[PDB]
Formats: sequence, structure tokens, C-alpha cells
Amino acid sequence: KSLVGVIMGSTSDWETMKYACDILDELNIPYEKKVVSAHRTPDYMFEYAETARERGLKVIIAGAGGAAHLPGMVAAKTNLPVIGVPVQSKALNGLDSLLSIVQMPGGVPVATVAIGKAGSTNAGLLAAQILGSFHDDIHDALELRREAIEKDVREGSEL
Amino acid sequence: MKSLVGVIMGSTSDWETMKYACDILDELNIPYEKKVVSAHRTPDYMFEYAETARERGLKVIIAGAGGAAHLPGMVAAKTNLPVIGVPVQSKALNGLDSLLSIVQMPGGVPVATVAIGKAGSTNAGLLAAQILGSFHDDIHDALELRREAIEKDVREGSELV
Amino acid sequence: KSLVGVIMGSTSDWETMKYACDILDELNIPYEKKVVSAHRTPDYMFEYAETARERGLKVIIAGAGGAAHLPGMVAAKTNLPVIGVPVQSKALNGLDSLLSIVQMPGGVPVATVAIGKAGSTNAGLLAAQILGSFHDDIHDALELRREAIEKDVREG
Amino acid sequence: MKSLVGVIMGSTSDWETMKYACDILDELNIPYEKKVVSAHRTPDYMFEYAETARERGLKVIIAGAGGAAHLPGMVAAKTNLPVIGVPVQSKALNGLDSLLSIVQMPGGVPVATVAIGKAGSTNAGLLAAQILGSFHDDIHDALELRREAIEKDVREGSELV
Amino acid sequence: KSLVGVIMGSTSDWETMKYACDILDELNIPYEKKVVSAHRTPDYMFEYAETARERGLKVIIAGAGGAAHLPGMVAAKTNLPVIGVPVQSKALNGLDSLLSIVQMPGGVPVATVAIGKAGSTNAGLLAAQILGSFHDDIHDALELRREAIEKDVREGSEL
Amino acid sequence: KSLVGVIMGSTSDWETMKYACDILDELNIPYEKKVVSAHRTPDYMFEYAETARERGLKVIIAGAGGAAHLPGMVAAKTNLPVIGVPVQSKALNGLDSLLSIVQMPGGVPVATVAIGKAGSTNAGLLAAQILGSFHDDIHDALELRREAIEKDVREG
Amino acid sequence: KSLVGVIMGSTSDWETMKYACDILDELNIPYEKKVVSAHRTPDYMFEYAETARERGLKVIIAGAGGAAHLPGMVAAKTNLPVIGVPVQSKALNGLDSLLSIVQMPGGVPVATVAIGKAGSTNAGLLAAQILGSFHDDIHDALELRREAIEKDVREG
Amino acid sequence: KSLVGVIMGSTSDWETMKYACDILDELNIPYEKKVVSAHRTPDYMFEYAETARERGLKVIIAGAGGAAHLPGMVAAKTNLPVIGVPVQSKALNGLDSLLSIVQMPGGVPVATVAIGKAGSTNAGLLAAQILGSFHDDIHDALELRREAIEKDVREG
Repeated sequence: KSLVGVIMGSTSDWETMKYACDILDELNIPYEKKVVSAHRTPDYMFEYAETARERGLKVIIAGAGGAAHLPGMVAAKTNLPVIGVPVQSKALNGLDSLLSIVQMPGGVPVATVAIGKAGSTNAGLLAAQILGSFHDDIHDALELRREAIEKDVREGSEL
Repeated sequence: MKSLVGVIMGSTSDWETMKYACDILDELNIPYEKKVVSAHRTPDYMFEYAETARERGLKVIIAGAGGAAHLPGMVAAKTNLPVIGVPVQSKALNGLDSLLSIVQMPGGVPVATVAIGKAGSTNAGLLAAQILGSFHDDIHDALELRREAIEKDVREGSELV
Repeated sequence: KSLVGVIMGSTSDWETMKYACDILDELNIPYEKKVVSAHRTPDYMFEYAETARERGLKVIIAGAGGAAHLPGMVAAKTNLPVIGVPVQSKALNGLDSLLSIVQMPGGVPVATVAIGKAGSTNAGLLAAQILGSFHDDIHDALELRREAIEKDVREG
Repeated sequence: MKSLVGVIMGSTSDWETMKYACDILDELNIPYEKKVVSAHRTPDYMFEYAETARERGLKVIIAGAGGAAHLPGMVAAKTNLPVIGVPVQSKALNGLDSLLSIVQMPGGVPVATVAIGKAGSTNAGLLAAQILGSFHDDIHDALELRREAIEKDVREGSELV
Repeated sequence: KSLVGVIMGSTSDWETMKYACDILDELNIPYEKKVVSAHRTPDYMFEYAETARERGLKVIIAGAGGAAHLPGMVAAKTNLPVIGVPVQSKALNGLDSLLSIVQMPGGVPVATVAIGKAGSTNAGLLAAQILGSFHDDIHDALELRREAIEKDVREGSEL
Repeated sequence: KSLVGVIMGSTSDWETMKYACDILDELNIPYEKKVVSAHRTPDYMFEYAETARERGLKVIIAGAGGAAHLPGMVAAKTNLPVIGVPVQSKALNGLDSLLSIVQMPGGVPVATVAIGKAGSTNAGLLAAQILGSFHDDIHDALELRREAIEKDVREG
Repeated sequence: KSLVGVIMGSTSDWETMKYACDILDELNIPYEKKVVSAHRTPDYMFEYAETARERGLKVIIAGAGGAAHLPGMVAAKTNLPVIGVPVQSKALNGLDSLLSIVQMPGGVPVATVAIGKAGSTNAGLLAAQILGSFHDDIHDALELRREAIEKDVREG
Repeated sequence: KSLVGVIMGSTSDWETMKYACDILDELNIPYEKKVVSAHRTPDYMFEYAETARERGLKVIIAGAGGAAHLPGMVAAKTNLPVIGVPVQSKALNGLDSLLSIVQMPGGVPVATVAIGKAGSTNAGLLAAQILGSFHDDIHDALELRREAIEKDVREG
């Protein structure tokens, strides 16, 4: 039973969105991953968003670039938390993606993370933290993961 | 009269910007409808509006939005009428967010984007008229006459006194 | 027992952050609100973040502008979800605030919302949606609220 | 065949971008002409091209330019055909200069602006078709069919395997 | 006999362009000032540019904002030096004006000055410097003006 | 006797500034080219600017990137027209170069041209146009050059 | 004997630059304040920078806006640390000022602080910190000031 | 005994930060270099900043990119001067890094230098200049280095 849905408008977004999925796998959180396009499959996008809650999802992670409407339009159609990953665009380096996603109007939040792969990693982590607010074992796994990275960084600290 | 142009915007506060497009349509006697349709607050209604636009006899839609300005692009995803997007000047980023959100549409879903704010809104009305004028000679002729009068006005007021 | 902490670096951020608090009040979600500064009270900020989970908080909303470090540093110190509100800054209109908050490196997410008051409203709603993923009554409230706004916009 | 769309650009190096618009027109069987017309290097020729476009039977002009991208706007000042402006990605500023130079046209002279680069160029072709499709049903129907096929393609390739 | 033409697309540009004209007056350089619009009077603009040289002008100062095409299109139609003043626009504060003017392609220079009133002052000064490269008295007037400002600034220097 | 000085802060700017020099060569305008740095040779830069007029120069072309001060500081030290070429910088793609050059305060104009090689070409042409305002033969050359390019573009 | 020089190109920059001075006054660090313009008094600017060290200054704080060359050109002429305050410009809100100051090439550092009044305050504090690296009492005064602010923010 | 600490959040920043170190080596200023991450080792970062003064450091050079909090958070925890190097980030080319570092609020200065390698070089030179305010020999070494560069640029 998937707890997180990871969606993106194009197969070319996968290069970015795989990082989020890697985190969910590392933390043993069941998820689904789909191509859902705001612009090329708008009706399907509404159906996906609409039914997410009934289907058992708790969080949706959505990636898009350019005029990046997928996270916001999904967010308009569900009251699950929606995390938006700005995919790095070719001309404007994800500045268009970022502003298109983060600047949502009052009433329809999108939890926006960094442009590109760091954000995608962070979307996975943030989905986990959301689950971890009620699942202690996920919270504990997040703490352990962070503690291991801290130790790794600090003990390789000399240059 | 059957509307040829739909002028829509996500919020009543956008009207201060969008009224300029309507003024142009009025000046050129182009029948139109104006509605508040919000991508984010009335998403199902937005799809219904877009979906049915062609059946309803509309030829062009002008859509205004600011910030994460998704109204024009999502309407455009749902109709093959030409969709003209007016970036409303946002408070923090002065319509830069509005502009990039509207203009940077992916291959397959064009939005005809005009200038941020009131100049763009005027121009949305004129562009809707130009679209119509590609098959309505009288609208094309009116546009020419309008432009010619402005040219004369400017060139004959050309001394700075 | 507070479920949400709403924090900001300066009392001058309250004009922006009150909007998040108004949403929490509307939805009857218990919360606490504090001035916690990354730069002027850095130790206190660590202690706040560190103990949030023990204290029963589920989500933190943090507002900051300029070189806006509060949300990210709090997120570095807790695995509670942290929502960052970029406060509109004077010179650069919140662009500095936004980039300072959203561009967090892998490992330390901050859920970033829009620059200014719209973002603040949305931080309250997003905190609620986080709660609502497990509390059905909060979820149903969010759905009802949204449906009433849809009707109001469509009809009038 | 009588051209319905003129596709112009200031430099042969812009063709790498502009060819996408032409590809769309070809796919939809819309007759068109393509010319190098430079605002800055052939200014008189640009005016002549714009001026005569309507007489010559064109209904829409697609114009690409980068940097200080004046071609679309100056063509638009000289015709009341709809003019679609494609911002070509510039070397230093990645088409930000191109975009602002094109989209920020003053009241009176709209330019239908699309995305920077190749996505915009594709979209210029589609938008020219949508303009035509407002009075040519078959072009409108083709656009619908095209969009419907893409929708099916995307939704049925929707699992990431 | 005017030596400099000062042109702008709109009467609302005058608030900016008057600074250039004030300098020309201060330096006793004869000039003309006209509204010439790239977008609303395109043919007139070409005629103005075309005939400038025959008419005895040596430099044109052109102001425009937004999608600011007047300086560049004038420059495409004459080989007089053309100085472009980016007028501060409402939404983007003259960033559009600046890029529209300065980013000319190889073959058609526009001498671009600062956004707004400082640039307009500077357009007047730059037109004078261009004349001053061959008229010694104008060069000497520029030196004297600059020397007086230097003395003024330095001697009011304590705060 | 040089009529134009073409200067730049670093030898790495030559890749950009050679384009201006190519135009001057094409038009047979005598010029000198030098490395003159606002930041590494500030005194020399003042001396260069100061003496330009005595030395018979009529126009200076100056290229610089990043915090691009060369054109403005030279312009502060001469009433010759100074043309500033923003060199494309690594991180910010000449945006810093452009703003550093064009945004001169009242009193000290710099004639700014496009970022990079197009601007450099244009600095040469603009220097020539300045000369051509009084030398008819240079003006006529510029007209002929432009007419040949028009024909080439329109026909082929 | 002044330890810090606070300079700016225009009297209109004083509104911004006073904040730095207020900090120096608060900490009892002797300073001088002068209008020194890179573009309108270039020779004077070189003389000021050149003689700073001989005159007993340890740090220079320089404010400028737009094409903001003052800090960098002073820094090219002294090896005292130079702190640059980007003054908020009218059109571009200090983005020009910031890029013009901070993007200095290898060899000529400028210590750049925030756009506007916050930056100016911080230029004063940074000058003090530099002095405080060798003057214990200045360092201790900085710690006390920061501690008092911490307490004020955390408690009220 | 190290006089300067050079720190960065990630080993991948070393490519940039080495330039600062090379300058310190050239000038024979003892320094230490460490990975200290604001977001991945926040407690360690506080301990490093807190103890810097007791440990004998006079200046800290800190590099960070993206949401670049390291310099500012270290600066919140010490009254040593802290120099911030904006590391060039992938998407936004260090614009995020720059705004995240330079826009510090009143009370907590960071001395910000250019984006990337030029900035890093300059952080080393600026640290030296700070020391050179009280160490004549460092000051003199800075003058000699600058004079040699001047000669090299002017002559060849």
C-alpha cells in the first residue's frame, strides 16, 4: 500500500526525481511513481490528485520545470501535503521552475524544495518527516540516518 | 450578442489590471464575457470553462494571473483556442514570477504572453482583435484605423512644448 | 499541548507570521508562537529545535528574511518537518529570503512557501495538512474550508 | 500554395531554434514561408516584409530574435496581423534579454510571446495553427487530435519502468 | 543648426529626458527635441534616423523603456553615434529597458547609459564629449565643469 | 598617431577585445592596445586616462568583467568619450560586468555596449562613428560597410 | 587618532553610512567621516587611500551605490582592509551596488556587507571585530553587546 | 599556532577554498583547514565557532554554496571577523550562495567576497590584511606582492 506518490510530467524528469525515490527506498516507505503531466494529461492529473486520499496516499511529491504547474495544480485538487521539486530548466536554470512552484496563493500551499537533485533528495526526506510526525519508527530511522552522516562528516573533517 | 472572447482572472483584485483588455474589446465592438475563474481556488470550474469554450462559440481566451500564475497555461492545456496570458504585477517580485509562470510553457501547450501589467492587458485585447481580424476584415480595418489615428496623434504632437 | 511551533527571528516578522497563526486558530490547532533568532539567539534556536519533538510538537513554521537562516538551521536540528516562510525583505523583496530558505542541501529539507503573507497563510494550511494526513477531522476541516472558498469564488 | 504563416529570424544561426516552428506547420499541412529578415541588419527590408504581409495573404507572422530582440516588436508595429515572438536563447543571458525585449511591448503593439528557445518555437507553430483554427475547423480538429494522441501516449507510458 | 537630436517615444519620457537637454543647454550645444516612437510612429522614426546626417546632426540621444527599441532601430538607420537612455519602467525598474537597449548585435552599436535620470544627464555629457573630441572649446568647457564639481565635492568633504 | 586606445584589465580579456581591434583595422583607424588594470595597476590607469587627450587619442575603448571598474575610472579621469565593453564573467555571465559599467552616476558617462564579443565589435564601430561625425571618409566607410552587410543578409 | 575612516561618494549616502558611525561611537572607536567620490573626486580618492596607513587608520568603511567603485578603488590603493557598503540604488535596489562591490578580482579584496542600513551597521561592527582581533577590550565590548541583545530577544 | 581557520561544509568546496589557503601559505600565515557543515554537523559548527577565540584564531574563512549558512552561523557564534566565500552553485551560479551570505542582519556581520575562486583568493588576502593591521611584516608582504603584480601587469 503506497504511502507516497512521486509524480512528474515527463520521462526526462526522472533523472531528477529518482533521488526522492532512492530515499523512500532507503527508509522502506512504500511509494508509487508515475508520469502525470499538468499540460499534456490535465484530466489524468486531476483524477490522480482527486483520488490520492481514497487510495491511501499521505503525501505527494511532484516534480516539474519551466512553467512548472504540476505541484500547484495537484495541490489545488487534494488536501494531502504536496511537495514540489523544481526541475532545473535549460535556459533559466530552474529559476522559472522555482517561482512557478513556490509562489502559490493563499489557500493552496506547496511545500517547495531546492532546484534539482538536492531538492529531490530533500522531497523524499520531507515526505518521510511528515510520516515520521506520527510513525515513531520512521522518525527514529531519520534520526539515525542523520546521526550517521554527522559522524561521517565530522570524522573525515581534517583536510 | 454571442461572445467571441472570454476574459478571465483568478481574483477580483486582478480586475484593476484586466479591465484594460475589456476596454479595448469595447472600443472595437467585440462581444466578450468576463469571469472570475481561479486555477487554484476553482480548479474544476476552470477545466469546465476551458473545456466548453469552443462549443460556447468563443474564439480566444484572455487570462490574467499573478505570482504562480497557472490560469493561462492550464486553460491552454484544456482548449485549442488561442489563449493569451496577462502577467499581473505581483507584490514581491513585480510580476517576474507571473511572467515566467506564464510564458515558459512546454512544447504542445502555447500561451500567447503579453507584457506585465496594464500595458499587457491592453495588448491582450488588441491581440484577441488581431486574431479575429485574421478572418474579419472589418476588425482588421478598425485596428489599422486605430493605429493610424494614434500615429498621427503622436507625430503631430511630436514637438515637446 | 501545542502541535505546531511558529517562530520568527524578529518581532518585525510578526506582521507576516500572524497569518499562519490565524489559520491555526481557525482550524483549532494548538500552537505556540515565539521569537527565536538564528543570528541573535543562536543557542536558544538550537535548544528550541532540539527539544521540539520531546515537547510534543509535530511541525515547525519558521519565518525569516534577508539572509534567512532560521528555517534551515532549525531543520538541521530536528527531524520534524520545518516549513519556511520567506519574509519580504526591503531591498531585494524577499528574493534573498527565498533563496536562503529553499536552496537547502541534500539531507536537510525545508518546506518553503511563497514570499510574504500568502506564504504565511499557506504555512498554517500546510502544517494542518501534515496533521491531517493522520487526523481525519483536521483533513475534513481542510476539505470543507476549501469547498466553501470554491463556492464563494465561483458564485460571487 | 499560398503561405498562411511567415516564419522569420534575424540570423541564419537562429534557424536551429526556429526550425521547430516550421516542423509543426509541416506536420499540420499549413503552408508557410521562411526568411531571414533582420531588424538591425536589414531594417528597410523588415518594414517592407511587415508592411506587405497582409496584401501577400499571410495571416500570422512568427519572428525569432535573441539579445536585444527587436524583430518581433518592430514587425508588429508595421502590421496588424498577429505577431508571435520567439525569444532565442542568447549566449550570455540565456534568453532573459531576448524575453524582456520581446514580451514587454507597450500598449498598442502586442506581440504574442512564447517560451525561450526550442519549446517556444514549437509553440509558435502551434499558436499560429490555433489562430488559423479559430476559423478553419479542420486545423482546429487536427490540433485536438494531435493533443489527444499525445495525452494517450503520456498516460499509457505513465508507469516509470 | 542643431548638433544633437534628443528623442523619446512618449511625453511621459520627458521627465527622464529633460536632464540630457539641461546639460546641452548648460554647455550651449544647439539641439532639437522630439517625440519619435519606434512602436507608434515607426515610419517617422525611420525618416528621422535616415535624414539626421543630411540635416546636420552629429549625435542622437534616444530614450525608451520596457521593450525599448527606439535607440536600436534609430542606430540601425544611421551611422551617427546613438546614445540610448533606459527609462525606468514600472514593473521591472528599467531592467527590461536596459537589456533591450544595451544588448545590440554586432554591426549596430548603441552607446548605453545608466537607467533613469543619471543616465539622461550622462547622455547629454556623452554627446558633448563626442563633439568635444573635435571642438576644443566644448572639451575645455567639459573640463572646467568637471573641475568645478571636484572642488565643490572636495571642499564640502567634512561631515 | 593613434586615434583610439583599446584597453583591458587582463590578458584574458583579449579574446573579447580583439573584436574591437579587428573593426579598427578593417576601417584603417590607427589605434593602440594595452593592458591597463583598474585594480592591479591603478596609478598607471590614472596616468593613461589623464594623458590620453595630450597624446592625441579621441576615444577610449575599455573592457573589463566582474566588478568592472576600468571604464568608469578612466572616464572619471578624461573627457574623451569612453566606451565600456562588459566582458562575460564566469559566474554571473557578464551581468555583474554590465551593471558595474553602465550604471555610472551623473557627471561621468560611459558608453556601454553589449556583454561580450558582439559588444567588442560594436565598440570598434562606435569609436569609428564618433570619428565619423567629423571625418566624412570614415562615415562613408561605415555606410558602405553597412550597405554591403544589408545586401549579403537580404540576398543570401 | 582615528582608527577607522568612513567614506562615501555623496552626501545622500550619509543616511545609510551613519549606521556604521553610530556603532563606532557606541564602542568608543575613534573615526573620521568624509565625502570621497570615486567618480567626482578621483585624485582625492587616491590620495585618501594612499595615505590611510601613514595616517594611522586600520580599516576603511566605504559606501557607494549604482556603479559602486569607491570601495574597490580604495582597496586597490591600500592594504588596509576595506569594507564595502552597497547603498540601495533607486532603480535596481542595490543589486548594481552589490555586484559592483563584491565581485572584485583576485588580489584586491573588499569585505562586502548587506545592501543598505543593515550592512552599514555591520560595517561598523566588522571594523570593530578587526580591531578586536588585537584589542581585547573592543572584543569584550562586542561580546557584551551581543549578549545583551541575545537576552533582550529571548526574554522580550 | 593557527591564526586563521578555513572551513567549508563539503569536501566538494575544497576546489574553491584551496585558493584562500594558497595565499595563506604564500604569506606564511599559519592556518587550519576543516570540513565543518552548518547543516550536516550543526553542533560541531557551534563548538568550532565558540572555541575559535580561546584556540588563538584571529579570523575565520568559511565557504558555502546554495543556502549558504555556514559563514553567518559561525559569525553568530564568535566575534572574530568571519569572511564568507560564496561557492558557485550548480543551478544558480552562486547567486543563491551570495545572497545567503552577504545579506546578514544588523549585529552579525560577515565579510563577503566574490563568488568562486577569485573570492577565495581574496578571502586569504583579506584575512592577511586584517592581521596586517597589527603585524607590520604581513602588511609589508602584502605591499610587496601587490607591487610585484603591478609591475608584471604594466610591463608584461
